[PDB]
Amino acid sequence: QSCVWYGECGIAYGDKRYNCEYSGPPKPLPKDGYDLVQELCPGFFFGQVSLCCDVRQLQTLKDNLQLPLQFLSRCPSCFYNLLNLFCELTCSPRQSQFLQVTATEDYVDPVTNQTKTNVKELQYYVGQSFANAMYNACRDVEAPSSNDKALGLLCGKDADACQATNWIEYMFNKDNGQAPFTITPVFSDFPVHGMEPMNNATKGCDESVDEVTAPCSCQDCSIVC
Ligand SMILES: *[C@@H]1O[C@H](CO)[C@@H](O[C@@H]2O[C@H](CO)[C@@H](O)[C@H](O)[C@H]2NC(C)=O)[C@H](O)[C@H]1NC(C)=O
Ligand SMILES: *[C@@H]1O[C@H](CO)[C@@H](O)[C@H](O)[C@H]1NC(C)=O
Repeated sequence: QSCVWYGECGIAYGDKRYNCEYSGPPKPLPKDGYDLVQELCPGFFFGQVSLCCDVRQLQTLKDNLQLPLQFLSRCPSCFYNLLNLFCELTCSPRQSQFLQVTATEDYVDPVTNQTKTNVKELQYYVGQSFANAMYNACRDVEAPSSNDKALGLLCGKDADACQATNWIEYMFNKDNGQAPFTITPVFSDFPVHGMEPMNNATKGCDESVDEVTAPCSCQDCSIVC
């Protein structure tokens, strides 16, 4: 297994950071991060918890997920696939199979003056079926106390223009003021020049995420009506 990054490096803009380039194997997560990994990415919470992310990155992921939560929290299945998209990107011990760094710049440690490397941009190979299922689970979610679709607030365009691939492209575009750096998505259910797209299992809005979480309401999910 191999990583493309590990830990945070320099400022991109505002309070947002690039991650540090790293091409070695994943590393067992410190125990002080177990609460975060359980909350955000429980699928990775087993064995040595060897990941391509550190505690800082998990904390940042939690902070960065606030706005999707703002609009999608009422449909746990919809939010769950979105979390997994970000969990795989952030932490997967097999990152190198589906991420390709495309731009870097040097990072200088202000005290030690040792040089590290900011990952400025990368390409993310995302399963076509994954992306379609993620959209499918979220497409009927209403903005809370409204009759408009939640995706019209997370897609950089009205819901009638929002589609699976342009939703993911928008969320990953730093021009949105939220994403710390741009990720360029490539959608395929098939390998591409040796890259194996991320095609994790997904949950529909008519399914329970787990034993303690119900399916989404009829209001947010036309299947259950
Ligand atoms: C993406 O899918 C993989 C494959 O199903 C998940 O990795 C498994 O996670 C389960 C649950 O903890 C473990 O029992 C397995 O041992 C894992 N399998 C392998 C081959 O790694 C992974 O959890 C999913 N990612 C996320 C973010 O949930
Ligand atoms: C998702 O796809 C299913 C068919 O697999 C369909 O019944 C449903 O209309 C779609 N939308 C939602 C919100 O689940």
